[PDB]
Amino acid sequence: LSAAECTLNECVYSSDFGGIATVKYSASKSGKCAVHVPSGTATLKEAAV
Amino acid sequence: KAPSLKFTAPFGCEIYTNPIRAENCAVGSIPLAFDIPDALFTRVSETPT
Repeated sequence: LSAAECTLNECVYSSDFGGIATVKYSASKSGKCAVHVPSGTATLKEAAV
Repeated sequence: KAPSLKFTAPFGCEIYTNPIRAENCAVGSIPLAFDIPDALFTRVSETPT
């Protein structure tokens, strides 16, 4: 990627996956790869987008 | 016969007959209690923003 920006649409600290973050990116190649959070701050739903 | 309560009533009431009742007396205020179930609360991202 290059020049990617993350905004939080929904944010509710519920027990399920209750938060929506829409990452506005600009990619050189169009292909799937993996997202991850290193901390224990958030737990992502899917492994790749 | 001093005139009826239809013409002399304070706050602009409207006295009627077959049940003895007054109408539309603009006085006081009605409080309200809403016990709303949790199903009606739609999430944020299902509405425009």
